[PDB]
Amino acid sequence: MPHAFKPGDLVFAKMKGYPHWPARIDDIADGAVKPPPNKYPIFFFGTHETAFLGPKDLFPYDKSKDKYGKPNKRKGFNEGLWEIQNNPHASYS
Repeated sequence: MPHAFKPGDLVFAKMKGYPHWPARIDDIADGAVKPPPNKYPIFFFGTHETAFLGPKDLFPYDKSKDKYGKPNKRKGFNEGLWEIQNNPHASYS
């Protein structure tokens, strides 16, 4: 059975107006800005941008890659597919 999300979990994450995007739940580094309540810091592969999302926008990677894990025209998307499949826990800073 599922647990709550924790840092390191891999997902496709959904923002209004973008397709479901390869992403991970980030840690919050010592001293770094914290998210709001009930939200997680989402690092988006490819773009390397962060946003704060709640679980309704987070689709676990193993379950959803058959559907969402396909090439896309948007900037950073296909780079993001490589990262999530090949080195999802690297430093991309």
